[PDB]
Amino acid sequence: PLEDQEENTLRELRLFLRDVTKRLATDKRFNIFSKPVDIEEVSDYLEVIKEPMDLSTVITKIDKHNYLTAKDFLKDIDLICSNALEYNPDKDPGDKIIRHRACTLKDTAHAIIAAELDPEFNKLCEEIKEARIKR
Amino acid sequence: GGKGLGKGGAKR
Repeated sequence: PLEDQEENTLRELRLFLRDVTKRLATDKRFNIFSKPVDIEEVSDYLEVIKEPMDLSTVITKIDKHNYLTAKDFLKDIDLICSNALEYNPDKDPGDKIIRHRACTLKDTAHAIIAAELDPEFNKLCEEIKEARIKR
Repeated sequence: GGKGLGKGGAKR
């Protein structure tokens, strides 16, 4: 009963997170982040990057109910950006474009959340997370 | 940062 009301809120959160992710993934600038890095082409990617992340994996994690707060989701967005900056050199413009897109993907995600997510709803999500940890 | 070979060019 308590659990069922929690479950409605979390469903509303996932709908929102899916909507945000759809907007990021359909933006052409972020196409390179919409699928895992091809570790066969980018043969040194796993040597350098210990936790790969991308928007299709984020979508999977939403559907698996891994995110109980927007901040949990934003941590994975942040990881996408952090990975891109750790991996891509900063000398040629073709590399710089990827780093620029990574930082812009991060800023966009945070800006959409800050602009659109209801702060009271966010706090309720955080309470549901905390409740489940402690029950 | 920038530790990897890169996504472009001949060696990736």
